[PDB]
Amino acid sequence: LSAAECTLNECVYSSDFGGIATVKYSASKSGKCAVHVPSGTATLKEAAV
Amino acid sequence: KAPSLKFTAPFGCEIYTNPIRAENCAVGSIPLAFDIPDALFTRVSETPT
Repeated sequence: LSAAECTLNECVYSSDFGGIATVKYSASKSGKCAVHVPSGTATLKEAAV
Repeated sequence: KAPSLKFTAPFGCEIYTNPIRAENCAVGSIPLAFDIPDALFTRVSETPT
């Protein structure tokens, strides 16, 4: 990627996956790869987008 | 016969007959209690923003 920006649409600290973050990116190649959070701050739903 | 309560009533009431009742007396205020179930609360991202 290059020049990617993350905004939080929904944010509710519920027990399920209750938060929506829409990452506005600009990619050189169009292909799937993996997202991850290193901390224990958030737990992502899917492994790749 | 001093005139009826239809013409002399304070706050602009409207006295009627077959049940003895007054109408539309603009006085006081009605409080309200809403016990709303949790199903009606739609999430944020299902509405425009």
